Amino acid sequence: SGAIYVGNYRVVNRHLATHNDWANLVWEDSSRDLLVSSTTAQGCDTIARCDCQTGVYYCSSRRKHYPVSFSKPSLIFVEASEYYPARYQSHLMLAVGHSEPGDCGGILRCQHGVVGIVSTGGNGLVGFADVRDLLWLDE
Ligand SMILES: COc1cccc(Cl)c1CC(=O)N1CCC[C@H](C(N)=O)C1
Ligand SMILES: [Zn+2]
Repeated sequence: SGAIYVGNYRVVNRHLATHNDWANLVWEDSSRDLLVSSTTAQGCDTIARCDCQTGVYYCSSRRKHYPVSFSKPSLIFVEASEYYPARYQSHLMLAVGHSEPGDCGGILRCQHGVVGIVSTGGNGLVGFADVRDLLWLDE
């Protein structure tokens, strides 16, 4: 679990969104595993606007932060689950690092701010849904 609180927005994995998130929907994209809902309180986080390929992510299944090198946001094949059929997930960045299903929502950050959230994983890899292109989160 985990979310990005920026201004009047809450960014979550679409597959973990709540009834409240869907009742206050701003935008969602199943192909990115992202959903953005509105909030009344002002958000605590800052978003990065960069092409960084190094950062640190929070891994709840180890209660630890890990430094990672990660790929550029791209279309990557993702196996079927109770949430989605087998498909290509866009804007996904892969890194070598530990992750388990409950790790989704963990934040990835670089020196410029929040880069994205854990969305996929498997066999020593971890995938992050990028949010750096969502310029409207700031305005
Ligand atoms: C961090 O996720 C891990 C880690 C290790 C192993 C596994 Cl199966 C996962 C879970 C995972 O990749 N899923 C299930 C939830 C929907 C995801 C998606 N389509 O964006 C795909
Ligand atoms: Zn950066």
